[PDB]
Amino acid sequence: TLQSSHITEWLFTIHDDVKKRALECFLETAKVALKGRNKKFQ
Amino acid sequence: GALNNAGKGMIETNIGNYIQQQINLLEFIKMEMADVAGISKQREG
Repeated sequence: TLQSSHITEWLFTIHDDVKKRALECFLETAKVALKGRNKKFQ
Repeated sequence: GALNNAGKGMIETNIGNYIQQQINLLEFIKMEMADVAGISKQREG
């Protein structure tokens, strides 16, 4: 079962890079909503 | 007396044996291909 999860692990390696670069990009989106007089971020 | 008897004839081709001949050959090559890469069925699981 450890080497049947390898045939699908090519699909998970590229997926976790989209989850890495969408959370980086969301982090620069949160960085610019700070200077927008939003009183949530306090 | 064949017009009152002799059963009813079947137009039967034995392609079910010919379908098994190719399927037994498709299993053989997929095994043979697995050996030449060194990636067995136990390697894929």
